[PDB]
Amino acid sequence: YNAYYGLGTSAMKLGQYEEALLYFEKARSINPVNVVLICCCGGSLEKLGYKEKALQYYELACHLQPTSSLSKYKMGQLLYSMTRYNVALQTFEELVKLVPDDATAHYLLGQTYRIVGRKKDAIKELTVAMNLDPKGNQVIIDELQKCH
Amino acid sequence: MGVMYFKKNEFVKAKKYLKKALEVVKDLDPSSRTTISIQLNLGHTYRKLNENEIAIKCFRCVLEKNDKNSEIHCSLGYLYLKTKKLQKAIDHLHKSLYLKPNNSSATALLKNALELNVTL
Amino acid sequence: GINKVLDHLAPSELIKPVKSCHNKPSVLVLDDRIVDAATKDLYVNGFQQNPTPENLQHMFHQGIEILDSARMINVTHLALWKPSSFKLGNPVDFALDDNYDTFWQSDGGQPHQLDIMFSKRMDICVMAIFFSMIADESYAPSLVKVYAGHSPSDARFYKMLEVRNVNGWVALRFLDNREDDQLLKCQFIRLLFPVNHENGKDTHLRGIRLYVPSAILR
Amino acid sequence: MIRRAPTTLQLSHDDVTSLIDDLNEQKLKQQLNIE
Repeated sequence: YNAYYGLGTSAMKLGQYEEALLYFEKARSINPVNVVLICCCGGSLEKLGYKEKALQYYELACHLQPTSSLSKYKMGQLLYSMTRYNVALQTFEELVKLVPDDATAHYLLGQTYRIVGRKKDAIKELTVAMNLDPKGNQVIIDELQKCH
Repeated sequence: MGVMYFKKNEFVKAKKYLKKALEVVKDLDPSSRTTISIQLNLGHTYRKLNENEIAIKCFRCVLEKNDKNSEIHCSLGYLYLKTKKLQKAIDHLHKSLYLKPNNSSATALLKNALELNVTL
Repeated sequence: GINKVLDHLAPSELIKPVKSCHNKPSVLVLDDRIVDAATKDLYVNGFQQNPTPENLQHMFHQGIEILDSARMINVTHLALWKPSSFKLGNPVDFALDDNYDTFWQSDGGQPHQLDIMFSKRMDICVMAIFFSMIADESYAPSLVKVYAGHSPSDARFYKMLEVRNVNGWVALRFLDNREDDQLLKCQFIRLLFPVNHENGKDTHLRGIRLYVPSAILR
Repeated sequence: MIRRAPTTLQLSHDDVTSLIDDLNEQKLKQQLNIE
């Protein structure tokens, strides 16, 4: 299955999304129990345009592994793309509970809070993000100005 | 005679002459690059005769006597993909790719076999 | 319809306003001591004693990152290059390697030529050159003329660049040729370095780049 | 005497292309049937 995953990634980086998906389904078939393979297959599917099937595969992945940071990250990104922020809120809440020391989680959590409209939550999370890391603070500064 | 009747698009008599050739050489000398040609040509006639089982058997036998043969593995992939034995088809095709990476038809064959397997 | 499309193809009286061009070749100012909005657009590293070479390397890397930070496509490796002459020490690879330490050097006639041949019609938008006045004063490029064309046959003058003190990346976007597109559409670009600073002989080229628009298992 | 090496049949490109094509319409057959 490592060769199948590599073929899928090699097809993915060149833009042949359908060929990459063809490789990823075989990689999943070889080893049904996986998380990163399922996430990559769902990403390929949403690249094709099948958002519902990608959601179903992601749900199967999270059911198989209830503790998977990357699967929840992709859940949140897809729900943000699909304007499903009502459940995306709890997805990022659980994610930031899982990872407390990563500034990227705070950034996305504060951004989602601002999109919902909780100004206090947005400013608190963005302040935490500036305190944790100044490397990506340029986007954080703009997020403050827009929220304020 | 079998090869030339094959080339003349008259397969039925080519098979009988090649069958006679196989039965003459069957008892003696399995090795020495003669029986190899006999089974390969006979298997080719079956694959062109549209009867596949004995062709697969003969190709398996000659493969047992000689493993480094890209054409043999390509023919095995052909015959296995003609039937629905996709796993043997892809295995023998990957073996052919391993023996010779730059095969023209083999790449398209692998693509088609993989697509059929995924859709299955 | 036939007559009107010919008129659109060949506007006789519509185009020519007065026919009073001045015809002198326009000159671009490259100095980095004056702060202006237009110069900041074309000069990236920012206006500033002479920095030490390690500071030059640092600011070289930061300029590369800043230029690549924006939404861009790099096609520097998607074209054929043929300089006027080598010197057998360093080909143009060290010019295109995005490394300050390594560089390309020509050796031959005084009007040095650098040829950029394209394979397909690519619309270049930002032209990037790195200069080092203090690090390479002997071989510093003092006078630059950038040409344009669809072929070696129809190469024509586009712009002038006079160098006084530029120790950093230089961004050169093109707007005079096409105001609507704000980019250049050619297949043939050649550069000339007819003279160097303090009456130099040869010329290096620290950096060069071309800009166009458009977790795992081991 | 020097016996000639017997000639060996070769798997041509044309017949394998014909078979791969036939397989493509073969898989294309039931995809609309499934729909």
